[PDB]
Amino acid sequence: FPQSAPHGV
Amino acid sequence: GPHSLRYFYTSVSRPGRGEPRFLAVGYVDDTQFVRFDSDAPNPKAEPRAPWMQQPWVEQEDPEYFHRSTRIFKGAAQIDRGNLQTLRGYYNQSEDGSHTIQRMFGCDLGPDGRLLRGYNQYAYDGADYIALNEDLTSWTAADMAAQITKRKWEAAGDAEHYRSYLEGLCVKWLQIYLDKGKETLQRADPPKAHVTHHPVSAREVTLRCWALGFYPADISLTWQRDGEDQTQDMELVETRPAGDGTFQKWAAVGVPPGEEQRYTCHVQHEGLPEPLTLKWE
Amino acid sequence: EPRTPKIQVYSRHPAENGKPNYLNCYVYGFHPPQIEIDLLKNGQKMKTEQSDLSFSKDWSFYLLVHTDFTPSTVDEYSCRVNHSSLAAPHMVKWDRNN
Repeated sequence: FPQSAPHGV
Repeated sequence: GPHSLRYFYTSVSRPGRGEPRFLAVGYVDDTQFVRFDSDAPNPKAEPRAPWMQQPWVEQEDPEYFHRSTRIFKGAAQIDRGNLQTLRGYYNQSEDGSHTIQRMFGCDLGPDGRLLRGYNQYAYDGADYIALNEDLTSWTAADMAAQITKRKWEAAGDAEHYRSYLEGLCVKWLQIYLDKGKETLQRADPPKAHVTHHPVSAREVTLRCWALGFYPADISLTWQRDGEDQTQDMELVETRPAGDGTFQKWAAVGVPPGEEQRYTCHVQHEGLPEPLTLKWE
Repeated sequence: EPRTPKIQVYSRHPAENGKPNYLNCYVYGFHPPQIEIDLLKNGQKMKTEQSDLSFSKDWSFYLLVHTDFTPSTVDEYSCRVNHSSLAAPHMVKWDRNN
């Protein structure tokens, strides 16, 4: 089950 | 034994050719189970193992794919921003293609608790930023990634990864290992044979084959009269058969007549005991 | 500084002239991810399937390219790979012993 970073680099 | 859940995010810019493309794949151990591609017409998370195509999925979460879809579209959007900002950090032209990769997931102990989390990034194939095993500080690889570290540390981003790992990550890995038991835990041994390939008067190649084994992990070695020849044997990388098993071989050139002095050794978690075998 | 792909061309099962099999071209350890991988019969492009792009601990990519085939004494099979790391396309002959 996946996850995306809260903020951009 | 020690299992892993890993997602692999790749985004690639294509100056002129249009918007960046984003690809994701999920693996449990050596077994792929999902994929995502921002270039597919109506792009969704897609099962890519049989045991992801089965009613248990609906039953545990009926929104499984819609949610995974949502998250991949997010990751895809964020990476389009990452590719712009990384150009800036590195003071790069708009002209060249660049690549952002992310690899993240968790390992489980035989305890079956979280052993270890990963969350790491590469830019153009080189180490950029990784979450440390404290799960609170980042290792920046260079002075661009240091900006990212200062930013992420100040905003406490690490915390949102922590709770995904301690919450969802372990949780779903156990679900997968349970429901995918016949594929993921049920470990096929290598079927091993030796083949004999003349080259000249001086050398016959003895090639030890290991076929149809899962997982990929294996040790394949020749010994002459109990003495390892690893420094003087040819050993290809483990390669997929295409059916979810792996292949490997190890070859040694021996004098003709000497064939019964060589024993091939095969060790794999799927063998009751290590295989030893010889020519014919 | 691109990384040069490694190439293995091999069948799913041991080759028997006449028996339908699966021809595989595994190409791994490359960067960047843009790559041309074809399977060739007598030097002509076959219809293939490609795995979903993935990568290893060291960030190098790997793909598997495969199709149905039937080995025969008359026919040559090869894998053609072109990548930014290569001066020009490399071809690797299918040998049943490989």
